[PDB]
Amino acid sequence: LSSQLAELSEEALG
Amino acid sequence: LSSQLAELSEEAL
Amino acid sequence: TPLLQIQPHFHVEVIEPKQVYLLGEQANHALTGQLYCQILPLLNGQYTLEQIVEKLDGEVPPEYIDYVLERLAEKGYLTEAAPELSSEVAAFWSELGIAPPVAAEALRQPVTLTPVGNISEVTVAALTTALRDIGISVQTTALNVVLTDDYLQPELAKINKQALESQQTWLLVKPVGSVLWLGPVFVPGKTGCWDCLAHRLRGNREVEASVLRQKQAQGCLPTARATLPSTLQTGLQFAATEIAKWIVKYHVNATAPGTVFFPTLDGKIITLNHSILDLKSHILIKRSQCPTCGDPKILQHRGFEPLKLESRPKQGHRGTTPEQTVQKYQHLISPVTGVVTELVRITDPANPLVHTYRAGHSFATSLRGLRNTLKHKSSGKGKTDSQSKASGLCEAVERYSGIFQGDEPRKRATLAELGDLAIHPEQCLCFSDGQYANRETLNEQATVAHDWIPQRFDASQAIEWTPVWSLTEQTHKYLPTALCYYHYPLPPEHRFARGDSNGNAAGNTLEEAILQGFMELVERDGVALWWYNRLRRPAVDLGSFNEPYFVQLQQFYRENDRDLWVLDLTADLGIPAFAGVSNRKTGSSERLILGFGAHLDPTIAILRAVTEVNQIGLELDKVPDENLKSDATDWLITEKLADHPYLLPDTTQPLKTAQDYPKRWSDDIYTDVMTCVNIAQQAGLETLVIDQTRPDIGLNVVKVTVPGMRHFWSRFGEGRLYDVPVKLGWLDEPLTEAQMNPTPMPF
Amino acid sequence: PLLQIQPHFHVEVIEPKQVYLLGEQANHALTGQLYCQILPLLNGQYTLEQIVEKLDGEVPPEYIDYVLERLAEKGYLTEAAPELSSEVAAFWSELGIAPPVAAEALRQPVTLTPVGNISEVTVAALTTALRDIGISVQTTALNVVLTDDYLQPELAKINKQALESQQTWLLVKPVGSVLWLGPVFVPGKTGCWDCLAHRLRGNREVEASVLRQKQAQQGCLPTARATLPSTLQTGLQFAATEIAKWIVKYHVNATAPGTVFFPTLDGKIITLNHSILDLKSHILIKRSQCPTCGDPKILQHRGFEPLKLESRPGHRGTTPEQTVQKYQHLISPVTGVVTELVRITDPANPLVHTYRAGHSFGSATSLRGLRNTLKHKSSGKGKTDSQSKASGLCEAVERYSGIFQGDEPRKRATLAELGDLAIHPEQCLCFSDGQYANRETLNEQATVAHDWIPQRFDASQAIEWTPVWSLTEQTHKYLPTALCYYHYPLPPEHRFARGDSNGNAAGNTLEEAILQGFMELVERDGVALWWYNRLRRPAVDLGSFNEPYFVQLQQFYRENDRDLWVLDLTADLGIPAFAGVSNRKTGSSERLILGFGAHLDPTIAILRAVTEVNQIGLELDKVPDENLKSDATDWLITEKLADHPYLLPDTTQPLKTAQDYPKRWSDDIYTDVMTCVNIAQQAGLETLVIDQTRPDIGLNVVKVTVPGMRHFWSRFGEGRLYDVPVKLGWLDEPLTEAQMNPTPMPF
Ligand SMILES: Nc1ncnc2c1ncn2[C@@H]1O[C@H](COP(=O)(O)OP(=O)(O)NP(=O)(O)O)[C@@H](O)[C@H]1O
Ligand SMILES: Nc1ncnc2c1ncn2[C@@H]1O[C@H](COP(=O)(O)OP(=O)(O)NP(=O)(O)O)[C@@H](O)[C@H]1O
Ligand SMILES: [Mg+2]
Ligand SMILES: [Mg+2]
Ligand SMILES: [Mg+2]
Ligand SMILES: [Mg+2]
Ligand SMILES: [Zn+2]
Ligand SMILES: [Zn+2]
Repeated sequence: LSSQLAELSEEALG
Repeated sequence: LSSQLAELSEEAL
Repeated sequence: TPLLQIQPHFHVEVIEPKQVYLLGEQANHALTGQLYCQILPLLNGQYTLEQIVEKLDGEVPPEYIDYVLERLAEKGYLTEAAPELSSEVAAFWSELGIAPPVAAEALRQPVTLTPVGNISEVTVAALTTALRDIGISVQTTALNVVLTDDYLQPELAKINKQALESQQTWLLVKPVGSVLWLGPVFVPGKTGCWDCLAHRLRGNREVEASVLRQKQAQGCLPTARATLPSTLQTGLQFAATEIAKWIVKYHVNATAPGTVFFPTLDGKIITLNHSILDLKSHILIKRSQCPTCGDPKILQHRGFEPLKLESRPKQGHRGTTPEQTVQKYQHLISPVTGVVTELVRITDPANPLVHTYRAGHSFATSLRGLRNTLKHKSSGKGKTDSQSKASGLCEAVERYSGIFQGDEPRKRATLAELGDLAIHPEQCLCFSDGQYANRETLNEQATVAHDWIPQRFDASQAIEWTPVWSLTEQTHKYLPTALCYYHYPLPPEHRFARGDSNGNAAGNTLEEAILQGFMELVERDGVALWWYNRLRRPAVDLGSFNEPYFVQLQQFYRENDRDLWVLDLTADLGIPAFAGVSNRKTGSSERLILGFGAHLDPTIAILRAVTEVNQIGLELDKVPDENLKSDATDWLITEKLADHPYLLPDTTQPLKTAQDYPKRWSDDIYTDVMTCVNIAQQAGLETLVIDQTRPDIGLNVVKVTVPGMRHFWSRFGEGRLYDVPVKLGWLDEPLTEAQMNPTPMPF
Repeated sequence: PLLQIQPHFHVEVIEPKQVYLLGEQANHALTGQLYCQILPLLNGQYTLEQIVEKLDGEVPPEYIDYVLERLAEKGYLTEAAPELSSEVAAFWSELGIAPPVAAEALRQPVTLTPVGNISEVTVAALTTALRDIGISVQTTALNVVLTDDYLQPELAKINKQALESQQTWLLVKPVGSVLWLGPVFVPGKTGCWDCLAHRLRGNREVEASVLRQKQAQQGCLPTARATLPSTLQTGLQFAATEIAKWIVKYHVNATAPGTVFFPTLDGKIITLNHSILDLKSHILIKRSQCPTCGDPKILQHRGFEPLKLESRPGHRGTTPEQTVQKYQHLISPVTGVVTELVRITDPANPLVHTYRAGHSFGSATSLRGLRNTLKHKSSGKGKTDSQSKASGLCEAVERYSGIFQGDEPRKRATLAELGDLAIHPEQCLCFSDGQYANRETLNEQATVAHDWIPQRFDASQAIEWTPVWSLTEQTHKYLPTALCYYHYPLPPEHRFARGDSNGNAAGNTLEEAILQGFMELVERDGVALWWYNRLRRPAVDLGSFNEPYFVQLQQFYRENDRDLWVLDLTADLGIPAFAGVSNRKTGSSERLILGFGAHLDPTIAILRAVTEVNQIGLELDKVPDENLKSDATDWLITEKLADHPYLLPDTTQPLKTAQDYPKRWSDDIYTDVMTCVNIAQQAGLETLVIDQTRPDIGLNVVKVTVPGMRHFWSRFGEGRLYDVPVKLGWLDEPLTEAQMNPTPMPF
C-alpha cells in the first residue's frame, strides 16, 4: 500500500 | 503520705 | 451521528513532519506517519466521520481515513464521545482503559447505603451527595455500602450472614476517627467475609478485648472520636471514588475481559492515617476454617487423620531461601488484617555481623496480666539480615498458630478410658512432688513468672484430649489439649497446665518444622542438665570450624567491652548442642547473657547459640543500669560470672573442635527427621507431633513433644535431669532436688 | 475554668481501682480507687467547685488536687475549649495539642492563589473546606498555591517573591488522576521551588523533549485532564486538613520552639494516585547551589581548590544496607534522581542477584533518540541481595552526578594559552587518523552506537576546560569539559567528543570512589588489549580461590544450559583483571555473554566479572530470539564460539590460581589509591580525578582518567593497544590497525 499507510506506527513509552 | 493517694499510678499501654 | 475523539485523557501535540505525541498523566504514547499529523488534530471530539472528510477532502481519500481510524480503533487510542459524561470524567475512565460510553452504562447501576453504629444520617447523605455527583444512583442491589464507626460493631455480623445467604456483594467504610478504613468489598463465595476479618481484628485489639472481658465480668468501644469535618469529607469522597471503580471494573471485565486491569478494594482494606499521614494496604484472606462461611471441622479432621511426611531435598539446611519465605508471607504483616503487627530491624544496618528484628502479635484479665503481653514481642535471629528478617516474621506466625482458637482436634474423656494411648501430663511437665505440695508458697515467691507450678492433674476428672501423631510408633497418642495450644481455658480449680512454646517451630514444610522443633527440645534438655546440675563444660574452639563469622563476632564483642565463648552441652543423644556466654568487662554490672542452640550440623548449632546471644544482649547494653525493663533485670544487674563458675569454661578439659562432632545429617530433611526420632528411640523416648498449621496462614507450624525430655525451667521431678549426667559420668552420683541450682534460668 | 480529661480518650472505669483510657492511636491504664471516683467528672461537664461539692462526704478535696495535679503533671489533662466541638477538640489533643491553643491557632488567616487553569469555583470549594474547620481566607502566615502542574512558569515568580518576602507558602495540585500535596516552602529553611523544579524537569524527559522538538519547528503541558469531582474534592479537603495542621504547628512553635513533633508537609511532597491507589512521601532536598536561593558559584570554587584525601580504614567502607538506607531518599520519580530500584531476579535464587534502577538522562531531540533514553537504565550487581541493591542505587546516582548541569568548574581558553597543564583530547580518546578521516562512512554503518567517532579536535577553537586533579604530580591539569561530564552541548561543527562512563564511579568516600574508578579503567584497558588483538588467554581455576560462589554458580549455569569460565586479563600494571564468559549449549542461538572486572584482590576481581555476566545475559535466555531489543541483539543471535577462539581458554597455557596473584592491598583505601597511582606512574601514566559529587546528593562521585589507557570500544589510535601486548611477550610484533578485531565488543 501507500508508504503513508506502511509507515504508520503506534508505540508506548514504558 | 497516705494510702488512697499512694496506690495512684499511670502508664501507657 | 457520534463525535469521534482520541482518548480524552491524552493531550495531543503534533510534531509536524512525521510524529504526533499523545501525552497522558500516567502513560505517554507516540504515533508515526504523515496521516496522523494531518488527521489527528480533528480527533479532538468536534467532528463526525461524515464531517471529517470535507475538511481534508482533496487532501486525503476517505478509504485512507477509514484505515487510519481502523488501526486506531484496533489498538485502542480511538473512542466515541459519551454525551452523558463531562470531559474530565470521561478522561478518568479512559485513562483506566475504559471507553466513556461503557462507563456511562456501568455507572447506571444503583447502590444502597446502610449506617451501622453511631454513624449519622447526615453523614450518610453526605456520601449520597458525593456518589451522586459522579453519576451513581442510590436506592432507598449490585452493591451495599456499610458505614461504621468501628469494624467490630455486632450489627455487622447480622449483615454479613444476610449477604452470604443472598449472595450479596457489599462494602465496608469507616470515615470517622483519625484513621480512615476503606474496604473491603466482600464478595460471597469468593473473598473473605466479615467474620474472617473479625477473627484477625479481635486478636489485634488486645487491650479492648480485655477491657470488654473485665467489664462484662462485673461488643466494641468507640475509639472514633477525633474527626475534622475535612477528614470526614475526605473519607466519604475517597470512598465514593473507590465505589465507582468497583462498579466500573465489575462491568467492563465482563463486557470486555482481559483488556483492562486496575486494582479495586475487593479482599483489601485501605487505612489512611490523618494524623501521621500514611496509607497502607491490608490483605483479607478467606478462611476455609471459619464457622460463618467455611468449614470449622477442618482442623478436627486433620488431627485425627494420620500424619503423612515426604522427602524434602535441601539447597542453611532448609528447603527455601529467607528472601523467598518472607516474600510469600509478607501479607501477614498488618495490624488490621494480619497476624504480625510489624517487622522492624532493631539493630544498626552499618553492622554486618549483628542482625536482630522485632515482631508483634499481642498474645489478659487484668492490668498486670495485660502488662506481660505487649512485652512478649517475638524477635528475629540471624547471621544475615535476610535470615533475621525471616526468623522474626516466622516466629510471630509460630506463636499465633499455636493459640487455642476453639476448632482444634479434641475429645472429652478421662485418662482411664483412653488407656495406653494417653499420656499423663506429669510425664511432660516433670514437677517434683515437693513442688506440687508447696505450690502456692513457691509461686508466691516468684523471681520468674515462667517457673509457675500448676495444680496437680486430677486423673478422675474428664478433660479434653487432642490426638498427636507419634513418629516412633507410627500411630495416634493423646495429650491433654491444655499442653498442645496456648491459652487453653481451664477451670479455676483444675489449672494443671499452661501450654508452653518448647518444641514449637514453623517452617516452609512440615518436615522442616518438625526438625527445628525436635532440635529446640534437645537444646533445652541439654541446658537443663547443665544449668541445674551446675556442671563444668568444655569450651569450643570456634577457629577450628570453617566459619569465620564466629571469631569475627568474638572480636566485635571484644571491641565492645565483652568476651564471648561457647560451652558444649551435647548430652546422651549425641546431637551437637551449645551455649554462648558473654559478659561485660568494664562497668557496674557484668551483664551476663546467654544463647543456646542444637543441630545435627555443629556449625549451625553453634551459630544458633551465638546469635541467641546477640538479640538478647547487645541492644540492652546501651542502657544505664537503673532503667532496665527486661524480665532479666535482677539477673543482668546483680549476678556475677564468679558466682556462676559453671558459666565459664572448664580449663581442666581440652577445647572441643569441629572433629569432635560427627556428621549425621543427609541431603533430605525427611531423613533427618526419621534419624532424630530414632535417636530418641535409642534413649527410650517417644517423639510426638501436633500439627498447629492454620489453612489461612499457610506457613507450617507444629509443636514437637518428647515426654521425659527436660525443659530448662525450674522443674525438678524425677528423670533425665538427675540420671543422664550420672549415665554420662559427668557425675559419680545423682544430685538431690535440694542441691539443684536454686537460681532460675532467666532467659 | 472547666476541666476534662483529653477528649480523644474514651474513658472506661473498672470498679475497684482501674480506669482505662482508650484512644484510636493509643491506650492507657489508670491505677487507683480515687481515679474511678473522680474521672467520670472529667468529661468536660464539671468545674472544680462543682467537683468538690458532688463528693462532699466522699473524698477529701485536699486529696483531689493531688489527683488533678498528677494527671496534669502526666499530661492527661487539659482545659476544655468552648469554641470547638468534641470531635474537633479530640483531633488536636490526639496530636498532643490543647483545645484552647488549637482554637487560638485556627483564628489565623490564609491566602489562596490559583495558577494555570484552576477554576475560581475550585478556589471557592477549598475556601469553603477551610471554613468548615474554622480557617478563614484573606482577600499572612501562609500562602496556598493551586496549580494544575508543578512546572507552571508562573510559579517561578511566586517563588522569588516569596523568598524576598520571606513568605511561607504551600503548593497543591488537586486536579488530575494524581493528587500532589506539598511542600510547604519556608524561605531560608526549606528546599526551593526551583530546586524542586530542577529535579522534576529531569524526571519528565519525554515531556521535556517534546518542547525542545516544538521550539525547533518554531514551559509545561497540561496533562491534568482526568478528574472526578470526588478526586478533586478528596484533594482540596485533604489539603485543608494539612493546611490546618501546619497553621496549628506554626502557631505553637512561635511560643514554645521545638515543642511539637507531628509531621507537616514542610519539605515533603505527598502523591496520592487515585487510579492505582498508592500514597508516597517525597522528600525535597534544599540544594546548596540553587541559583534562586542557594549559591550556584560553589562547584566552581571546589574545582579550583586542591583535592584533599584523608585515610579511611568488598572493601567498601560501610555495609550496603547502611549505604542504601541513608541515600534511599533519592529514589523518587518526583523529588528524586533515581526513579526506582526493583529486584529483577527471583528471590528464591540465592546466587543470582540483579536489580533494575530507573534512570533519567536524555536530551533527545527526536523520537528515535527518545527511544534510546528510557531504554538504557543503570543496573545492580552483587554476590548478595544487599550488595546488588546498593550497586543499582549508587550506579543511578553515579550517572546523574555526571550530567552537565551548567555550574561545573570551567574556564574558556585554547590549548596554546593553557599549554603544559592542558591535555589534548586525542590523548584520551585514542582514535586513529584513518578513523577520523572516514568518520561519516564508518559511523554510518555500525552495529554498535558507542563506537561513534567524533569530529577531529580543532586546537584553534577556544573551548571550556575543567580543572582536574593530578594525583601523580599533585597539581591541577585540564581536560576539555566535554569529556568530564555527560551531554556537554557542543557546536554542530565541533562535536569532538561525547563524555563516556569509563572511569566513573560512586562511593561513600572520595577515596573509595577514586579507587573503583581506577579499577574500572584497568578493567577496560585489559579487555581492550585482549579483544582487539584477539589474544589467547589462560583460564582461572575458580576452585583455587577460597570462595565457593564461583563453583556453585558454574553448576547453576549447567542446570540452566550453559558453561561459565573465566580468563585472565591482567596486563602490564599487574592488577588482577578477568573476563567472565558464557555460552548456551542448546537453543536457537549460542547467546555469548561477557563480564569484566579488576581489583587488587583477585577474588573480588573475578567476582566482579562473573556477576556482570549474570547482570547481562541471564534474564535474556527467557526470551525467544525474535523479541530481543538489546543493543547486542545481532551478537547474541548469530555469533559463535568457533568464530571467536579468543573467547575460550588456551589449553596451551596452565590454569591461573590464587597464588599467581600477589597481594598489594592494605587495610586502608587511601593507601590502595596511592598504590594504584604509583603503579600507573611506573608505566609512565598520569592519574587524574574530577570530583563530580553534588552537595544536594551527598554520595561522592568522581571520574578518574588515565590518559593513554585504552577503552574497550573500537578506538585504534597508536599506543598501548599495539605496544603493551609486545612488551609482555604476548606477541612477537605489534599488529597493524588493519589486523585489529573487526567485530566490536558488543557490551
Ligand atoms: N528461613 C526460615 N524459613 C522458615 N521458617 C523459619 C526460617 N527461619 C526461622 N524460621 C522459623 O522461625 C522460628 C525461628 O526462631 P529462631 O530464630 O530459631 O529462635 P528460637 O530460639 O527457635 N525461638 P526462642 O528459643 O523461643 O527464642 C522457628 O519457628 C522456625 O521454624
Ligand atoms: N556500597 C557501595 N557504596 C558506594 N557505591 C557503590 C557501592 N556498591 C556499588 N557502588 C557503585 O555502583 C557501581 C558498582 O560497580 P558496578 O555496579 O559493577 O559499576 P560499573 O561496573 O561501573 N557499571 P558498568 O559500567 O556497566 O560496568 C559503581 O559505580 C560504584 O561506585
Ligand atoms: Mg523457638
Ligand atoms: Mg532457641
Ligand atoms: Mg561504571
Ligand atoms: Mg564493569
Ligand atoms: Zn468467614
Ligand atoms: Zn533553591
